[PDB]
Amino acid sequence: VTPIPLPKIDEPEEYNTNYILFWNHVGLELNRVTHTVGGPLTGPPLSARALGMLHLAIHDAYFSICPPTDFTTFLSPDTENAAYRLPSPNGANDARQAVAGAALKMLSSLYMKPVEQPNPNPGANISDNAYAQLGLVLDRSVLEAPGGVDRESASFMFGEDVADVFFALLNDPRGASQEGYHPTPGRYKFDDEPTHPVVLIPVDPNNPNGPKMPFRQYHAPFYGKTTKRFATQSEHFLADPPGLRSNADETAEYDDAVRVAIAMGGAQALNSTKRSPWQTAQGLYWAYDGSNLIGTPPRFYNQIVRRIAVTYKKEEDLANSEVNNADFARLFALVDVACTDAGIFSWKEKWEFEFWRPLSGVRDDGRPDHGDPFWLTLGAPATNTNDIPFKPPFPAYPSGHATFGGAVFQMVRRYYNGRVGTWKDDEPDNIAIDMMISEELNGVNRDLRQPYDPTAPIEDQPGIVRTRIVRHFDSAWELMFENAISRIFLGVAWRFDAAAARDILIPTTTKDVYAVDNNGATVFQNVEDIRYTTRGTREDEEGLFPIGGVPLGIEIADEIFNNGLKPTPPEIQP
Ligand code: VO4
Repeated sequence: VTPIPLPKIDEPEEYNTNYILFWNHVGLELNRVTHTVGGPLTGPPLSARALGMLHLAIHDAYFSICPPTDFTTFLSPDTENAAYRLPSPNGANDARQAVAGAALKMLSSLYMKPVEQPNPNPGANISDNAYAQLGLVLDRSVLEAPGGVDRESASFMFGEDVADVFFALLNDPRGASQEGYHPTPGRYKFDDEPTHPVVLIPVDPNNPNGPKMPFRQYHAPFYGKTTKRFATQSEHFLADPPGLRSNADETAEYDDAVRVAIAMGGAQALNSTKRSPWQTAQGLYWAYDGSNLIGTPPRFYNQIVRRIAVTYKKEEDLANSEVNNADFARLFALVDVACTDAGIFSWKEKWEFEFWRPLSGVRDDGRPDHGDPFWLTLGAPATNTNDIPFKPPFPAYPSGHATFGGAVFQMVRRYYNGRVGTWKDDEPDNIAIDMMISEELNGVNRDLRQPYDPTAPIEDQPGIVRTRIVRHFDSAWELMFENAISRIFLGVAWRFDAAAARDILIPTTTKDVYAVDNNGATVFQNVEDIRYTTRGTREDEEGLFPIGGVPLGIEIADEIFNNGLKPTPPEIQP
């Protein structure tokens, strides 16, 4: 089959001389390729789960052979419960081959055709071409692996065993099932996107030019409540969103939220849009909304973490350093597990409340002086395609991006505290990075004038090229903040989907109403002053709970970290 020409990644090629980074890279390649061909594990929550599984297998394969001192493996060889019993090396002492076996096994089990019956129903929707393209990636990775891959080594085979255990334990074949789900229309209720109410999909994935059929997609409505958590030691909840349940009386907040939504997230040319060109850039920068050759958010977070990892490594040698190998193996397991669980809980809460997206909220508001029945958002960028901006096929509260970011960056903060600088775990850090480029704005990717051609490199395809923007950030606190507000700029998130409006916006004399500048644009607090303290109530539970994605993510990362990356007790699994 003709291999898809993938655009070059903006990252020093030296990174991939390290085998932990290399295998992470392979996972990221599969992420973007599966989103280009429509293969398995697409979408935000499941793509995160795949990386968590990959790094958990790598983590245990490496630390079994090269025992850690300050912590232990995720699973142990002395577990009485077979499902949680980690294989023993028994002579295997080649960590490089152990990691290779684990990585190759896990990725193969995850992305290759589920010949073992699972092909029916679950996988019965992915074309053979999709599997073919994914296989190419895996195949050449074996050939590109630093130091080579010796499939005959005992160490390699051991790694495979490790992967088998994690796969059988954590894989959720029916994770993205939507069978039986249907929206419950009403005020504040999620329903089909007015801009993309239905889509025509081919009856046969293997014949994309043959007959189509109307399809209404709902992204993983049961995943969050039914799936097996990775390392969380409890269930996490958020305050009821403004307008619902115990907070149904929070009308001033909601009304002002509608106001901020129109001004900050509308289409570029609308007269009501007050968002600045720089804010528009911040919005697209963090997108990674499952586009061709780009993938989902977890991919970008890992790209950023890769830079942080190399920028703050203890030893200069990327290739031959056990200090670096252990550091990277540990960091990525923590980060990707935090990301996986953040995906589980953001999705659990998303479908729990089924809060509508700003587009529907503004349009269907119903009040002549509040809504705009013809409003349009900047929307999720339809990169490397000729389709128009959409909005993620799932509820708004909390923001998936915000939760993912909260988890990933709080983990990075907990991990590097006292090493890169010193800070209170709930206050701004100094983990700066520069030369950070998003593939949404890299001077290569673009908005095509015609349908994407997978046999030609993106550069040879007519379209409007995305401006290349090279960024520098002063801290993971900033990354966390900007990743969250980018969704407000795209018009896909309400302000409270990110965090409590009181913690991120500039207040006025009127309660629940926030400051705007001379030209109407919403004013945000300085990153250094932001503290996620404001909590709210839940109708179904006593106590105060976090508001928005960022606080939820922070909470998840702290818990996992504080427990040293320990499996979720099976007793508390769904
Ligand atoms: O994925 V989002 O909920 O941030 O649109």
